[PDB]
Amino acid sequence: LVETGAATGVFVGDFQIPSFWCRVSDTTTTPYTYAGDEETTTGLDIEVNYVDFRDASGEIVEVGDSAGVRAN
Amino acid sequence: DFRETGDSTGIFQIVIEIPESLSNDKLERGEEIILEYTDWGPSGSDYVGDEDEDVNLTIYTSNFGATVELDQ
Repeated sequence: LVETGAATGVFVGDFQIPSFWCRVSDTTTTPYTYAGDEETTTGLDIEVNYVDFRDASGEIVEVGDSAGVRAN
Repeated sequence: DFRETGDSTGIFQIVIEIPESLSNDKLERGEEIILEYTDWGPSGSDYVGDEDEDVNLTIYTSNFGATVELDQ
């Protein structure tokens, strides 16, 4: 994440969606235990989650957005 | 967790996703969903922890005709 300007307060970050990704078998252990086979990301929904330490009232509120990886 | 709507409101809200599977088994269509919580402080309680009245809510899952058709 990089800020747009010196005092803009808006952070912009980007990446390219891969064709193949490795699914995490379980998130209950560290380091994560990954599945043994990869799967194509098409059709799956890509969701982000920005952890907000201080909401408008000044506390932790979990906000994110949703999108889908289209295929033709 | 439960989060209060406003500093002087008293109403708590939270966004919950309906699970497709609770623990090693799926959740079925038309299943009876009961959301019960214990107040520990009901109107008939002289103080906290005196009366253990419980309150529940009924939630329905979506039911629609799973019709199957063929071209010919």
